[PDB]
Amino acid sequence: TVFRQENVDDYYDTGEELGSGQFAVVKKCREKSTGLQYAAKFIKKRRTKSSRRGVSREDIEREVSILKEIQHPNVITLHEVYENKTDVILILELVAGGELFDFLAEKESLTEEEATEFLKQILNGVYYLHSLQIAHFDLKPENIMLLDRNVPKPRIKIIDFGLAHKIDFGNEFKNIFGTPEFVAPEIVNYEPLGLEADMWSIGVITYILLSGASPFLGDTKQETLANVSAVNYEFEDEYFSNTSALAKDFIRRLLVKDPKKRMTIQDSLQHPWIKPPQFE
Ligand SMILES: c1cnc(N2CCN(c3cc(-c4ccncc4)cnn3)CC2)nc1
Repeated sequence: TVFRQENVDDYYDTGEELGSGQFAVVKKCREKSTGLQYAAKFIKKRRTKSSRRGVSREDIEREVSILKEIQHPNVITLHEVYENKTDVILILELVAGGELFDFLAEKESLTEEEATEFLKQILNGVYYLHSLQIAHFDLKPENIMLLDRNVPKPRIKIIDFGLAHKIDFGNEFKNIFGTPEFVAPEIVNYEPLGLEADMWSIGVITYILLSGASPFLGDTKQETLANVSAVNYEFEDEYFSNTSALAKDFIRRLLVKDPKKRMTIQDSLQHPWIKPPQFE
């Protein structure tokens, strides 16, 4: 599949840089014909078939195909796609209130009510994705953006669909590996992956929201990965002594090694607490 090959600068003016991933740069932009503002994500293409730099065309096309499918309040959406010799340029919905990662660093830790207010929205977005058989595979606070960080109950959108895959057989078996602190044991062990890996990541995010601390983090990436595979985490009294047992129960039912025994997204919404790259 091919994308619009006119120069993106003929249609948009770019501004502030917002983020800078590995093979991607994100800049705020403005469409000339409407005045509306977006985030332009420039993804570097591979320069040869055998090249390690850049993103393969297969991987770019998959990300674009997934983004085109989605429309939900808690997920980023896609406005347009351009390309040239060096980059594919995704014109995405602008989410201007920064990352959940940076919001958390300012608060130290959240109350249970603040945590559930964020978590309910994350769960709603993942329920939508999993309903479409989309596994995100890279859920972490850096990939949760706030629409406006200066309101009592900030609204969020899930971003960064660069690892997302459609799971048409209940599992997939490709080269997929996200950030060590957040990956499930089946990722660490190179086993077939499905929608359950995202539920593990949600358990990690919940632990962090409540404590300010990362449950499996070691001093090196390999140590983190070993901790994940062994389910080597515990609720430290210093952080959790006054956290409700139901919050701990929710986390416990997500941080389960066997993916078949982990809570599904539907389970998580009925849980009583809720119910109303890898190498150094
Ligand atoms: C370490 C450090 N930062 C990160 N980020 C930074 C954020 N990133 C982004 C941001 C956007 C985006 C979309 C719409 N409006 C604003 C921004 C799109 N795509 N990627 C990726 C995750 N990850 C690890």
